Amino acid sequence: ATRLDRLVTILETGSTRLIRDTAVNQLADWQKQHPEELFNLLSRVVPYLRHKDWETRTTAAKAIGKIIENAPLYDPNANFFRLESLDVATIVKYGRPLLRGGPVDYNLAALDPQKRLAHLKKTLNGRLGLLGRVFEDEEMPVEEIEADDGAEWPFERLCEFLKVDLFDPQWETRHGAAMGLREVIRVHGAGAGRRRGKTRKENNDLNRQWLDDLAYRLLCVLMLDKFTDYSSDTSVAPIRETVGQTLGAVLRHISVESVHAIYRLLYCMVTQEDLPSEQNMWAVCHGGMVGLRYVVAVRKDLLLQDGDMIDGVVRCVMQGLGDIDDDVRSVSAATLIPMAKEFVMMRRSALDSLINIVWESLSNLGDDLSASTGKIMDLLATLCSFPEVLEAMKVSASQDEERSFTLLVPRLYPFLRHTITSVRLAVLKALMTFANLGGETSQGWLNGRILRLIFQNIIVERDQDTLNMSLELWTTLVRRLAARDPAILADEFEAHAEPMMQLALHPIGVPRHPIPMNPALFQKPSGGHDVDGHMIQGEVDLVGVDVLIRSRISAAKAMGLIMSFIPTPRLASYDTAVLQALSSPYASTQLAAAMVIDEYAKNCSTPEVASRFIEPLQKIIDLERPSHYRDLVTYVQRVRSASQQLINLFRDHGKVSQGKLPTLAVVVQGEPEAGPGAFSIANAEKVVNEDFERLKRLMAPGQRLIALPQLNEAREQTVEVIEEAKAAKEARDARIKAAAACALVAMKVLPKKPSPLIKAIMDSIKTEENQELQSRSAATIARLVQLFTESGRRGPAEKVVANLVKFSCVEVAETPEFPIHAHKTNVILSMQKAVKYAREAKAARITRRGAKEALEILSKNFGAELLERVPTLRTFMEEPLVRAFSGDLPPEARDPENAFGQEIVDAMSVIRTMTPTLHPALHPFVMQQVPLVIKALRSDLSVFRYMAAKCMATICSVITVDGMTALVEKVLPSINNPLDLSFRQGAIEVIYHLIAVMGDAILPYVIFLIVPVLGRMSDSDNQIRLIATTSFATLVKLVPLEAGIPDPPGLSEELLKGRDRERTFIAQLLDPKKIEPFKIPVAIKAELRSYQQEGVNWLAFLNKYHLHGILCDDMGLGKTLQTICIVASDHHQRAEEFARTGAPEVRKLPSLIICPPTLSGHWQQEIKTYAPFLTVTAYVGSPAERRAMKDSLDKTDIVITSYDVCRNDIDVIEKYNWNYCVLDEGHLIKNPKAKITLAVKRLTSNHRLILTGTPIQNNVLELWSLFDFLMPGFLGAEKVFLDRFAKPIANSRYSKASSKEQEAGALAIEALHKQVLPFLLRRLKEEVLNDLPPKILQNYYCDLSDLQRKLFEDFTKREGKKITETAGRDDKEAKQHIFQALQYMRKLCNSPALVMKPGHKAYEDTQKYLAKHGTTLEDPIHAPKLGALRDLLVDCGIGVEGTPIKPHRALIFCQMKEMLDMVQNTVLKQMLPSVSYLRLDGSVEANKRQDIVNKFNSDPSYDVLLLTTSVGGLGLNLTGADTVIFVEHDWNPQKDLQAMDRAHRIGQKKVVNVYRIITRGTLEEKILSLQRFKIDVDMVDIETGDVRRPGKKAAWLEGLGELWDNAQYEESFDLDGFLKTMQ
Amino acid sequence: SGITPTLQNIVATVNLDCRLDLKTIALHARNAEYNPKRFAAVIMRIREPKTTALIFASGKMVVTGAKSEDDSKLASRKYARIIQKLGFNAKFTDFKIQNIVGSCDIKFPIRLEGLASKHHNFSSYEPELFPGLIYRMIKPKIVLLIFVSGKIVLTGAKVREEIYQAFEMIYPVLQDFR
DNA sequence: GCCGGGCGCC
DNA sequence: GGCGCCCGGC
Ligand SMILES: Nc1ncnc2c1ncn2[C@@H]1O[C@H](COP(=O)(O)OP(=O)(O)O)[C@@H](O)[C@H]1O
Ligand code: BEF
Ligand SMILES: [Mg+2]
Repeated sequence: ATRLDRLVTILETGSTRLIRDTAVNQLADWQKQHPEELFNLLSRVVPYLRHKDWETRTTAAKAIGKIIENAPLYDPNANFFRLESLDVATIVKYGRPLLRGGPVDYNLAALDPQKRLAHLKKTLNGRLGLLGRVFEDEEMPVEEIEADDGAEWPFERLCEFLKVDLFDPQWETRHGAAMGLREVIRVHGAGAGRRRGKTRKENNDLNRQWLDDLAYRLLCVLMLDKFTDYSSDTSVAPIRETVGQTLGAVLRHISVESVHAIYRLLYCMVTQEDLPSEQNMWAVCHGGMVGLRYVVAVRKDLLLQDGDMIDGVVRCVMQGLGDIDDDVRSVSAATLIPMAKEFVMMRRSALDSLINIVWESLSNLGDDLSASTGKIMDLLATLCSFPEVLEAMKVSASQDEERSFTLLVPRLYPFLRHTITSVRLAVLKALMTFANLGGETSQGWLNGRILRLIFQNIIVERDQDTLNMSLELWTTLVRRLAARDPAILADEFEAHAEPMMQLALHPIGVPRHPIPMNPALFQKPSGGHDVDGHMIQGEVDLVGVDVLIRSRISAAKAMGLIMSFIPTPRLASYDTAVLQALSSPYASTQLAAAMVIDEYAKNCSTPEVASRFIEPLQKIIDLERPSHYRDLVTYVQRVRSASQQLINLFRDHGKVSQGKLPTLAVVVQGEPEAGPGAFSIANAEKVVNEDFERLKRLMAPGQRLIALPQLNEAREQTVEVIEEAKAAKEARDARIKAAAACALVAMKVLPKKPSPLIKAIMDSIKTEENQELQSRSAATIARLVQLFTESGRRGPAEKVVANLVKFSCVEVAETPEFPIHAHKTNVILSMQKAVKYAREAKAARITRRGAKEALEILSKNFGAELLERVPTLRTFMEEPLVRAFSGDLPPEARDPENAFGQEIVDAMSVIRTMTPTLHPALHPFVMQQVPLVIKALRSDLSVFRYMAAKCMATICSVITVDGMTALVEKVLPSINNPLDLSFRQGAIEVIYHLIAVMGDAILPYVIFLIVPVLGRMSDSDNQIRLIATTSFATLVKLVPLEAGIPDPPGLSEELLKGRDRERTFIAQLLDPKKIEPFKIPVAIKAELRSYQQEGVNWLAFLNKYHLHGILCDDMGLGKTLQTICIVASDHHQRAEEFARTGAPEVRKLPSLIICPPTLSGHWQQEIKTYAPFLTVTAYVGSPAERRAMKDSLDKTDIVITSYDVCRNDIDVIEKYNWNYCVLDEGHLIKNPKAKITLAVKRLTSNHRLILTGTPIQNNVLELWSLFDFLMPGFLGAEKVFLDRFAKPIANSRYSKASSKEQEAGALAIEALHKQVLPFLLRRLKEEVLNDLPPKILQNYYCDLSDLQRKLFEDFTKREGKKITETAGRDDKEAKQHIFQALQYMRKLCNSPALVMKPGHKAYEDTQKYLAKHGTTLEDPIHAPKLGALRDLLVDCGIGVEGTPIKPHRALIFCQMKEMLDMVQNTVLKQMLPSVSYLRLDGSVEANKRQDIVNKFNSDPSYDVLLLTTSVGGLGLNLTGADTVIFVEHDWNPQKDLQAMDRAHRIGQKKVVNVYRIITRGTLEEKILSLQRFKIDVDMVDIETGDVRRPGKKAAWLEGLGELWDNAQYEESFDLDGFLKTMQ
Repeated sequence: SGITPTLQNIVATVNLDCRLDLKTIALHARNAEYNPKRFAAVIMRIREPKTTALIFASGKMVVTGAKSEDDSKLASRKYARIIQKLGFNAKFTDFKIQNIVGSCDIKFPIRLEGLASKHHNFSSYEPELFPGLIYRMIKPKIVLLIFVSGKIVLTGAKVREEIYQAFEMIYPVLQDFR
């Protein structure tokens, strides 16, 4: 991959709008800098237009737009459809409707793209319906990139593709084609269809013809397409909306005359003067209306010229507004809005008729569920903004009073309570637009009636948006009425003062005992079938209690507003109505009355006006609250029922004497006018506390012992219910007291003993679950602090500020409690971190929410001087840190029993909670705190480190220019430090929380972050590895689109140079083809091939940045020369540097090359060939010689070592610092525990490098041991790698896995592959070697022998049943029996003589049967493979005629010495003395094997060489051969393939034949293709019918995805967005 | 007695007059999905009263996911209106509630084996098959799924009053068990 | 120059 | 479960 491919991939997958925007911007810049890359970009981005996901499709369209805008415009002078012929009737009568097309027809998808285009182009004329009959697909049998490219318009090929894709059956592809044409035409249309050589006059004709041809297809799609979305209240037709936009796009450039043809065709589609009278009208009319919308929108210049066009578009609009279909009405209403100010100039008659019909479309009620009225009222609001329309209203009034404006406006009132929320919102917005007009127009309808209607629409509305709009409308109405005269407002609202005051103060109740509002108070809109009646009944269970509280507080706001304007002598009715409510028996009535007084005092001009309420308010906080509330009577009745149940339990099972116990009162306190004898919770306390034990005294022995085990539980039930009642009453007391205190604070009274005010407000902040009340209280305390500080009464102010600071730290989930975590050291707290647990967590969340809002409002209120006006907050957030971290930690800071640790933690939490809202003038204070926080980050205690990490995450998140320079200068360079673990742990925690909080804002700084994060994925501490890998996985994704980001504006000069220093490193790491050439300094004695030079550049790249990798080049490409030249160059460079500087880290040290034993000679030979000036020491031989060599190793450049010698002599090999440590044939250390691997991993070395032929056999999970050697812990410790990757992947392979497990496995393996890929270097043989002749891999078949058949049937008939039944077991021993049987079977398959040793099951019968044959066991007639090998030897001329050209020289491979000896004896000596052969297996010492291979390779006298696969199989160059025969085979295909490939490699100059000797039957069948061509590169019920526990949710097993967001339609089809893109 | 349960799902049924050419509903409307080889009906969805409506070829409709009776009626009327818009002769002929599913979180955990073993005639326990006890009432014909965590969800009620009745009738029973 | 052995692995 | 091979011995 390259940067471009990843950047283009970002468009599909991306975090946010911002990342995709950056990707498209950087694609545009990449095109600008390299203009010729235009089509290489478009061929990459265009295929995303067909993508399944809307957002990907839209982003690909935007990417094309931006890319095209940077391309040069086309002007060479610097079969088409004709638009006139379009007969609308035929295209709808005939032709193919375009829908969400059927399943894929794969026979057509298989076509070459150009012939696919040709076939679809043939079918296009049929599908349009020009044939005069409905085209059927059967008539057309089905049976350098298409988007790729000065003689013609460059995008001609792309547009030819998209114009035919525009009719594809799939809806996604039609959307994609429409958007692609939209962008391409929008930018480059003026050059469309031009061609070189022709004159400008003729090129104008060609351009006109081409754009007519395009608009023909766009109209065809407009009328043919019927796909629609009915999710929302108004149906959306996405494809023909997009095609409307594309028609607008072509309309910009198309000649003025052709606009009239387009207009005539759209007008015909809308009027439908000749089409069939059917339901087909709907789609065609809607298409015509969107077309007319874009025609009028983008070509205003045409409408002004002549009257016929404007007359016809308004004719279409007028017809559509009267249409039966609601969607036609909606789009018609929308059609005229863009052109209103253009239309008002038109002849009076058209304007009068339009006003008449748009008003009359509201006179009749539409269908209950028709949402189209909203659009019509938007049209009406826009029309009534222009004075000409109002003058037309005056003209209409002058001849018919019934159509006057002030008497027409009431037609909007019945729609206020409309069933569809969009209609209610549209009505409120339209009425607001009417209010903001000249007072003479509106003074007739602004009256009591509309005020009452809006106020009752402020109470009963549940939807938030309708609520807020209703309250804004109320504000404008009441303010505008007041502006004329306050007496006028008083007179209008006089008659409704009392009913709406009652509705404002109404109680709320409890879920199953609602308190319904009197329906008589609600006035009908008309002046007097889904009803919004749940809210009127006060049904707290169907409408959540928070909604009712919100309605009450909003009604309080409105009533407080209107009370302000009425002159105070006239407020007497309102005053008495609220004062009678402050003492109401309901808690909610008192709360609502307090809020009404609060709002009246608040938005009144001066508190002295509102002061008259002060004593009624103050008495609420001063005096003892009532012991009962009628709202809470349910709780006390439940208490009474439970206590009566306890008494009954005493009477029945305690068997107490009846009549010596209290008869509880029938009526409960708080019931309406209940007398003083009513039951009360105090009596419940008396029962459960005193009477209970009294009855226990009264109960006789023999009853107590059996009665108590029920009476105890009954008592606990009663006492918990009593506590619940008390808690509810206390909550109401707190709420009412808080509301009263807020009302007092609004009136600017400051009592000389403010503790009751402060206590009430704090109790509300600390407790109020309902968000609205808590926010009100928070704003109250925030204002109260300002009042105290301005008055100079600083004492209470500092007390409340300290209490707020205390509250802000209460959420333990965010602010740790120091005394628990104080001892924790060297634990990354970000990883590690009864019902009372959840209850306390919830209460902590509530109180922190309240205090955090209070401090936010404090910051916003005080502005730039908060730290000056409120010193105690400065003390809080500055004194603990300067004490603790100016010098070293005072020893008291570690003590859990000293509060100072919690003071430090609270200081950090206060900084974190204040600084994202702190005014920008106070950021120098936070930056003055940063030096102390970054020192606390290096602190030893885990909790300080964790809090400091979060604090710096937030500080950098809100101070990017200044925080990030401090972080990069004074934190990150310490992260490499090995001496002290706290530094690295702190730094990685900062990066973790920083990546978490900043999200996409880190984009300028990911280069600073990535390299010191990549450096720590191999850290020794486990938690550092976990967090580093987690961060890197989500931080590398942003690297591809970093390079184009402009520099961070404020960043220091040195840091930019540091960025540039390693931007190149990361860019090379991700895409190795960018790696710089490395000029090998030393005089290597052989010239490198091209790919070898590039691989050496890669190895030198790794050596330069201290990474370590796997040179996984395919077998025989010449890895030895690459390795030798890099090793020699490294030795040369470090010797030069040590002479130059004396630095110990570059001092001369020996390198080590570990290889299998047989290659010890090979490596020395290769070194002596290519780099004779390096001394090489062969640390191989008998132990005495190695002991003699024991100390000499330091004094040589390269040490060669066998794996087994490394294992046995690790005690001396481990003692030396080894510089480079090359594992030749590194796949032998795949086992994680095998002894040679446990030995090799102990070696210290500066650079490590594995060489392999094949890295894995079956699965990528085999890589773990290799990377645990190269980079300790890079993929984690074994358990961490297994549970992170291996277990998910393995589990996902089976059909047992659920789809979640399957996709988890796919994600996990992709994560591993992306993590490991940059370090492997893999280049296949055939890609880079062209001189090397091919190889062929034949089979050769020989029939089984008699004895083999006999012994097979015997083994299966005697032991086969037991083995096959053992296959039903899964334990180690069972599959061990299977493996043993298979291994036994193969030995039999080769020859019977291998297995038929004395004492075998078949021995004696075998002896007598051999006597029956009259021959010995060893007769080769019983061993077929020997009988086959002679055939291949002879026909290749080996041993024939014992010219001497000798066309073939062979290798023959065996897995085991017995088979090799059998072959060497029987075939090579008994049958064919003519053959000359050489020996290579374990019988010859490792030092002789190199010599014997050299003898075979140089001397053509010998004909064949015999190999044991274990010995000769790996790496040992034997190029001289040209055929290989495998008489015996391994299970593992990779060893088999490598045994072939060590014959076919560089320097070999003959076509190679590989023969496998195969017996016809048996296990040979299971090994035929392995090596041939595999390179290994709750509430749940059934809805349809009620039953418990469904096992399968049939109709929803897909999950239905999820319902798409409407913002896709709202933001994409916005006409104001479309016109913005013109220029 | 006790603390009232919430509702979570109301399933309502409507009979449309006309036979539906069901595949064309999937072809024309985006908010619809049809896979005859998996399930036999087209699962429409609508956003505002968030619901899914299984529309069968026989004209039957089953609307799910509303949380109020009037909300379910409104949603079903909107679905009938949508099917009328596609061109079929569909009428809102009939409407019945068929299942109101309640749910509540009781504070204390349940000694579930006690309920499984004391009550016989209306209690059943299946520990690994489904972790909750199945309680089958007789008078209100409500099935209660009782979990060890204190979760109770009630089903089979025709109207919410039966849900409240069943909860306040089972609460003084399982109150005897932790 | 030969031998058989115990450790190691599939 | 086998068989391989770096060993110590004659
Ligand atoms: N520059 C080179 N020029 C000529 N031959 C080369 C060159 N590099 C490698 N070779 C040849 O290719 C073979 C080396 O392959 P090798 O490094 O041994 O792969 P492996 O070690 O994996 O078996 C040798 O025949 C060698 O002569
Ligand atoms: F060196 Be390779 F694995 F043949
Ligand atoms: Mg090699």
